Amino acid sequence: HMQNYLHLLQDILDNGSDKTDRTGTGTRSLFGYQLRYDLSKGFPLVTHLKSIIYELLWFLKGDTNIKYLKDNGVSIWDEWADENGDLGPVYGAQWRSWRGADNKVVDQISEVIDQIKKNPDSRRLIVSAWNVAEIPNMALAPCHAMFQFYVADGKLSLQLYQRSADVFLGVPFNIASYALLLMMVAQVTGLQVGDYVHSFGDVHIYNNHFEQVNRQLSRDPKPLPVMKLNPDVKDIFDFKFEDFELLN
Amino acid sequence: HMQNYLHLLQDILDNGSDKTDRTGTGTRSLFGYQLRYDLSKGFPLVTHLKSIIYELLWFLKGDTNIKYLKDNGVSIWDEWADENGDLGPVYGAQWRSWRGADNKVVDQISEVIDQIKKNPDSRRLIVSAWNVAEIPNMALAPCHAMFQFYVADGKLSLQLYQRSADVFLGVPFNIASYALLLMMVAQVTGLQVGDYVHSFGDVHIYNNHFEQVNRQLSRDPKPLPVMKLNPDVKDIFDFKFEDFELLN
Repeated sequence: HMQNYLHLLQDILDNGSDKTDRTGTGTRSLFGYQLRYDLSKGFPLVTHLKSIIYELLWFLKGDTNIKYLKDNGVSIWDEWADENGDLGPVYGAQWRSWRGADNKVVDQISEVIDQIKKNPDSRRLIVSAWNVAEIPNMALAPCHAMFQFYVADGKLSLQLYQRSADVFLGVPFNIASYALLLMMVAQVTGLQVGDYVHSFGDVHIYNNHFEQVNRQLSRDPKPLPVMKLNPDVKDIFDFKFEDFELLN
Repeated sequence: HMQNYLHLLQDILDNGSDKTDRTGTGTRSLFGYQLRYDLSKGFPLVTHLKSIIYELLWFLKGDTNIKYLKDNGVSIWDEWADENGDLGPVYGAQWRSWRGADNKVVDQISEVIDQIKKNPDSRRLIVSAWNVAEIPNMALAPCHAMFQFYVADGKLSLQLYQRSADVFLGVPFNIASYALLLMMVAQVTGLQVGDYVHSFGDVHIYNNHFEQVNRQLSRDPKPLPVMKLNPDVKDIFDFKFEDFELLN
């Protein structure tokens, strides 16, 4: 199942380096790690899905104001928005509207999907959120810095580079988010689903969570659920919340 | 030594997927891989160094015209330059002068070194070459898309994300280049050297090189050499070619 994720938890506990924030909050961390999941063998999520789905739909709309999330009962970005609900040019703005010099704007999602379809052997099927000149305008710097697709033998793969990860609290959500994006893009490009690859820079566990982590490490692993998408969706921008069902 | 690199070669040979370019040139490829080297155990380069060093010095100057390389006997970028020797805003221009909207320019090398020194626990010590809006002006899209530093227990680590790699012909050069950058930055920030981590998207071997790869796989491994830098260099922009000596 997700034994590789459990191995990452144990590695940080056994071998990670201890650090302390200015606020006195301790973490233990490693640097450089890689996980992968064959998505034909199940969806890599243990047990919430509503926040994952709406955040992805929000990204794909190009929206960086939290109103869409709040109107769908999703509060995960509330703490970072200004009084108008704005976050600055975070993920959605870079995915759909990367802003450069000379009024250049790039819809990276539309470009990369067109290239998967027309040039599947491309070795540069990349979307980046790390827009250096715009990061000071963002509520926070992108944790999910860039990702890359790959096509082989009719199967679409995706690799994420994540600069920093709370392995206990954040990584389960992070894995599910980009694995689901892979399933969505595979469907609308007519490909079967391949591997989801998750590469990490800093990986950390908070010292206050060591007890909870040790308990999850000793839990019996369950089978992975199955994620079923509405097969009628043929456009990456045409997904809706009810098009997703997680089973078993 | 570098058995992990040999394992990568064998994995592609055994399990990679075969593809054909428009020109009929075949490759075998995998997607998603990660290598790492503890740089205190030796420099990860088998046997050239002159091109590696001058290319890095060129990058750090912010130069994207090949004249500096040609004047130092280095021809590795000749095939991509225009008639004036220009490559457009490739690595050196993004490292030292990332161009965004509203006349925003960012010296990413100076920023990241200042942050290693002043904020070593930072989880966003990142340099990116993937300047989406400027890639059409480049002679080719960056193979080395971004990299990230990390500090723990007085040791500096670096991770590279490489979107595409010729594992037989290019990767030995690629590893040496960014491992050497780590040693240079560690020295001028007063830190000991930690791990070099190399993450890959597409990894490929050309079918025409299978015989050569199999022969290198059966070769007896030698000890790693030692890279010695002039300890008097305290500024990342103050290195010269004679400041490097590879020993043993």
